[PDB]
This record gives sequence, C-alpha cells and structure tokens, in this order.
Amino acid sequence: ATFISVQLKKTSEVDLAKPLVKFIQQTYPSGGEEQAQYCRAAEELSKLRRAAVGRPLDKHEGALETLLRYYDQICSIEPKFPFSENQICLTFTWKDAFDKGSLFGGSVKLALASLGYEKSCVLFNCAALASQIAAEQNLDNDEGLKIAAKHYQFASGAFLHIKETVLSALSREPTVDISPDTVGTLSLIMLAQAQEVFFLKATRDKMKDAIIAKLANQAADYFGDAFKQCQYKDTLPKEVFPVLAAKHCIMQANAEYHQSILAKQQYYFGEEIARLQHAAELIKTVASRYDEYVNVKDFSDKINRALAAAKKDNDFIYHDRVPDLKDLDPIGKATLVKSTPVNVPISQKFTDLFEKMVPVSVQQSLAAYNQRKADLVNRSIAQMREATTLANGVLASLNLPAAIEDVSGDTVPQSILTKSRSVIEQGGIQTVDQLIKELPELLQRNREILDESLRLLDEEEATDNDLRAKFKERWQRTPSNELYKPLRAEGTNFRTVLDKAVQADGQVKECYQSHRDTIVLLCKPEPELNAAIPSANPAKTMQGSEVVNVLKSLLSNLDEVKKEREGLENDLKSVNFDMTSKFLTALAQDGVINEEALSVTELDRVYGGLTTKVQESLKKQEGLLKNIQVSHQEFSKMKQSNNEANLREEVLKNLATAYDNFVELVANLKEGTKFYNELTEILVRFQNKCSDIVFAR
Amino acid sequence: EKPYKEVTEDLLHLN
Repeated sequence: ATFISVQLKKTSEVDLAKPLVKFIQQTYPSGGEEQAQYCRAAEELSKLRRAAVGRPLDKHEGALETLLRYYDQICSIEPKFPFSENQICLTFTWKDAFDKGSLFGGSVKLALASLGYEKSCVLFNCAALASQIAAEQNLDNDEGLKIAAKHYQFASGAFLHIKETVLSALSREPTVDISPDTVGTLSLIMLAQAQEVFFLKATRDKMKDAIIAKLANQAADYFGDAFKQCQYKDTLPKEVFPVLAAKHCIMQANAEYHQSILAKQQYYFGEEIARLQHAAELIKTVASRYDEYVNVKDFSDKINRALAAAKKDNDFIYHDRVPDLKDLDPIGKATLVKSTPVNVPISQKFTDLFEKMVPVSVQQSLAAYNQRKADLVNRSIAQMREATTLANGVLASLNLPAAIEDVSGDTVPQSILTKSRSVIEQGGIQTVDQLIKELPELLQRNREILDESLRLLDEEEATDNDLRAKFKERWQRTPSNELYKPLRAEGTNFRTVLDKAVQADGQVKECYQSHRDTIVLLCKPEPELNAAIPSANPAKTMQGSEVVNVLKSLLSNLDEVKKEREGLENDLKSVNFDMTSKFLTALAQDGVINEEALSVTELDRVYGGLTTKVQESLKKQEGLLKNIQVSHQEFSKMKQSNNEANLREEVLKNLATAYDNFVELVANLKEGTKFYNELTEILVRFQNKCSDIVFAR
Repeated sequence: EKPYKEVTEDLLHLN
C-alpha cells in the first residue's frame, strides 16, 4: 500500500503581534475599546501561527484544522492591514519542503515580508498534511476510503490553487516546492490517488468490470501524465518518480484485467488473452523493477490463473485468434474526482478575530473624502468672509450707509448708533484689551511647557553620558542622545510654530494700537459720542431724492446678501455625511474602491445647494458694488463740499471703520487664543511623552 | 491674510 505524500515546510518563529499591535494603536484611541479586542486578537493570532507551524508534526484532524484555521485567519487579515506598501514590515521565513535548489547545495531558505508568501506556505502545509492523513487511511474500510478520497481531493485543489496564485503573491521567484510547476505536478498526483481510491471502492463494492476498467484506466491516465511531467524535471523527492511509474503500470494492468473479463463474457476469447498478456507483462515489469516500492504478488497470481485458464479453453475448445494490442479498441475512462476549490473559510466553524476591524481601503477613502470636505467647506467660507470684508471696506470708504441716514448733521446716524451699542454690549474696548493682555501670557505658558519638556531630555541625557563614561562595561545602552533625536525633532518644530505665533501677535497688537482710540470713541454713551462728532449743515435733497432711495435699496439688498452668509456658513459647518457605508458597499459589491468619483458625487449632493448659493452671494455682491459705486458718485454731485461737512464725513467714515476693526480684532484674537489653548493641549501631551521616555529609561 | 491662519494650519497638521 504505497501512496505518495508530501512533507511539511519548515518556518522560523516570528513575532506576529508586534508589527500588528504597533499599527493597531497608531490607528485607534488610546485605551479605547479598539485595543481591548483587536490587540487581544493579534495576541491570540501569534499563538495560532506558533501552534500551526512551530509544533512537532501530528497527523491528527485537530492539528489539520488548526492549520486550516490559521490559513483562514491569515487570509481574513489581508484587507485590514497595510501590508502592500510594506512600511509595515513583518518577515516570514520558510524552508523548502524538499531541500530543492537551482544551485547545488543541501537546503534552501527564503524569508519574505509578503503575506502572499506566508499564505502560500501555509496552504502548502495544509495540502501536505492532508496528503499524509490520506496515505494513512485504512482502505479496506468504508470510512478510510471516504477520508482518503476527501483529503487527496483537498490536497489536489490546494496545490493547484497555490499554482494559480503563487507568483502574483510573490515579488521574487518562489522556492521550488511552491513553484507553479512543482505544485501543478503534486496537484495531479493527489488527484490520481483520489481516483485510485474510487477504483478501490468500486472493487470492494464488487461493481461491474466495465466500470472498474474505466475507473482504473482514468487513474492510469492521471498517473501517466504526472509521470511525464516528472520525466524531464526532477523537483520532487527521490521515491516519487519510481512510484508514479509503478502506479501508472499497475493501473493500466488493472484496466486490462477487468476489460478482459468483459471480453470473456462476450466470447471474445482472443481479446481476453491479449489483454491478460498485456496485464501480465505490465505487472511482471513492475515486480522486478519497482519491488522496492510496491507489492503486486496477489495481482500477478490472479492474472496468471486467468491467463492459464483462458489459454486452456482457447487452445482446446474455442480456437480464437489472439489479436495484436494495436488492433484493440481503447478502454474508456471515467473520472469521479475533482480538485477541491479553495474558498475560505476552509476550516470548520471559522470566526474572523478581526471581523469588526475596518478595511484599510475604506479608511484611505474616508480620510481622502474629508480632505475634500474640508477644502469645500473652508474654501466657500473664506470666499464669503473675504467678500463681506471687502464690501464693508467699500461702504466705509463711501460713508455708507451713514451719509443717507444723516438728515440732520446734529445727531448720531442710526447705523453708527446701532454699531456703537453692538460693540458696547460685546463688552466694549475692555473685551479687546483683555484678549490683548493675556496673549503674551498664553505664549509664555506654551514656551514653558516646551522648555520643561526639553529640559527633561537634557538632564537625563547628561547623566546617561556620565554613566557611560565612568562605567563603560556596566553602562551599555543605546545612548539617550540617539534615542531622543525624534522627540527633539518635534521640539524644534513646536519652536518654529511659536516663533510664528509671536509674529502673528505683533501684527494684531500693532493693528489694535492703531485703532484703539477710535473704538474707545465708538463706545461712548450716546450724548458724549454725539458731542465728539462734528456737526454740519443738512440738505433737504435728503428728503425724497431719487439717488437716496436707489442707494438705500442697493444697500438694503447688500445687507441681506451679507446676513445670509451667516446661515450659509453655519449650514456648511453643521452638516455631515458618514461615508463608511458608501465605501463598504462599493467594496462588497465590487473588487475595488474608487473614492474620488464617489466623494465628488456625495459632496455634490450634500453641499451642492449651499456651494451654489455661496457662489450666488459673490456674483450678487459684485453687481451690487458696481451699482452703489456709480450711484454714490452721483449722490456725490448732490452733496456740498465745505470743511464742516468734510470734517463730519471724516469722523463718520472713521467711526464705521472702527466698528469693522473691532469686529475683525475680536475674531482674530479669539482665533489667536484658541490656537494657544489648543497648542497647550498638544504640548502637554508632548511633555508626557518626554516624562514617560525619561522614566522607562 | 488673517494673522493666525498659517499658524493654525501648522497646528492641525500635528494634532
């Protein structure tokens, strides 16, 4: 009972968790529940690999399932970690199963950081182990036959799968054993042996000789093709080649022998003899040439008896001419076997440790989408603010709308009064003064954090250097200096930001001292404010004039244009679409994810009404500014230039400008403060890293 | 053009 089986590949143990957990934490919340399960999966995973590949080799279905499970799990991980770029480097080291090499030596090894390589080797071991479990089965027993058939077919499919994937899975050339041609040959050997098992079942079940001859002939055809492949390319262990040659002949003989019984039953006595002679010749050759590998004594006796009996009857009774072999018809062929497809899960009762984990492809698309969503939202918002800023600057330069509200040059025009009261309510000048005052204190807070952080590093390093200098033998560690270069690289960037923040401060400060006085005036109680605003004569051309009403409507509309910008900006910021589903659908429905066309399409649907309206604001303002510009210069002819009115106009213009300045200043300062406050949160984290690292030392 | 624009951008980059 000699069946071919394949030996398991050897691999060196590697740390599975490490590069996995490293990535895990990089991509999730510290202490966050992710780690809680994911890191616990990557742990159980490494133990699996060791169990599936480190263990001494056990021909136990339990041991085979563990290997199958490991192939399943390993496959289930590919989408959920960024192996492709390979910045994620975990290296897999396997040895050739057969100690085969293109160059002359004993054994050839190969370490690759390609999960594709790992996958092929695991599957190979799955195939090889299955082939060993099959070769051990008791074939005089129905269960043994079922088990042997199933495993040989599994092995056949696994090997063939390896053949079809191996090269795409690998950058460089494979070790021989898993090379496409080696695994193609093994695949066919496994299939032949499965066909053999069905021939034995057929025999044991005493099926018709017609069937048995066809099953056996199909086996012959399988073993014969495998033989041919091996005939000029010796990449399998030494006993494989002779065994194939033997099994090819034995299966041919079986086919002849059963076909001869059929001939006999049809009174084709000459054919019967010719076929039994072919069978005797085949089995005779096997007995002497491959006795090292097979035992055909019982079969040889059986043939011999059938031939002697047949020659007797023919020589005395039938007198039938014995045909030449070339004149006989082919025995047909019937296959009952198929290479089993590898579709994970190939293990029983599988459960993907990382099923919850989100496919890398989708996160790459979610991140991408957000860089697009930010750009859309920020862009439109900035477009709107710059436009509003531009128009306020234009209206002030024209004394609008003050000029139209100033019917009596005696009193504070209503729009100035509204603005005054608005500012006073917002705290007045105190508001600005306070923000300005503590700007330098927020800077100082941050410098201090940064400085203390770097001092930690400096101090420890200082003792590290001393210790190495005095205790060379006893103090041998990577020098703190080396270890700290990364954190000090952060340090220098932080420092670069702070240098810029200082400049941003100096700019806002200078701009604040350049407008403080006029803002102080704006904030006076109304009578005191009126008293400081030079009076002038009015002109009745104010009451009912056309230019005034035209200008007023233009101004009212422009006002509606800028008040609308508030709701638009807020609607821009308050909405969002979670794109996870859209990406997962694309990925399950399809093989790949193209976010660009997807992002664009969803963005357009979520933000398109708004982005459109924003664009209308801008063009609408444009129209308005040209119109008021022309209408004013006309309104200008109407009014009269004297030093009194000139002086009033200068103060009104300056008062409107002071309102806009107060608005901008408060906003630029609160943006400054937020920056310093957020920078403190980051510097506090940075300071912890420095503490941690100085104390792990 | 806003004094803290660039500095605010540098911050996100890191945070």
